[PDB]
Amino acid sequence: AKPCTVSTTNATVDLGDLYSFSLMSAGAASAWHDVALELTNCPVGTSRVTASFSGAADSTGYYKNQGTAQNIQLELQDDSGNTLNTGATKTVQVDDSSQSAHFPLQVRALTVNGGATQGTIQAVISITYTYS
Amino acid sequence: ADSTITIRGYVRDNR
Ligand SMILES: [Co+2]
Repeated sequence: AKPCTVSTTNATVDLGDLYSFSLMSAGAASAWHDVALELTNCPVGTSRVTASFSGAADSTGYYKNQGTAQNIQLELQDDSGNTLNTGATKTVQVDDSSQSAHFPLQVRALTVNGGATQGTIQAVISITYTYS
Repeated sequence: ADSTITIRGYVRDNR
């Protein structure tokens, strides 16, 4: 099927400042932060959009922090609590009243094993769309 | 490729 227009080229999640004091214990984490991916002007005949997610993972399975803080990871979920680690896909239905599609996702930082250290948090997740 | 999610923040240690 024909591709939609990708309205969301770029989407930034600002997790703010986390404190090593607060991230001493395993499983400590930031709040979830919403991030949306939007597609518009889907051709007639396009009824489903699949997003494929890719980014560097560490040995915890979650996304690697590519900033300087150690012992912290990034987690991407859908709207329903499902983890979308690298290689995951998600499919949504095109809304035929507007011929648009959306991916309501959420991101947080977490220290899987505890002991996050001072430094930056930086990560990027690439999305490729397929259509049917 | 089609979209990029950028995640940014900081871990501060004031000890
Ligand atoms: Co916040």
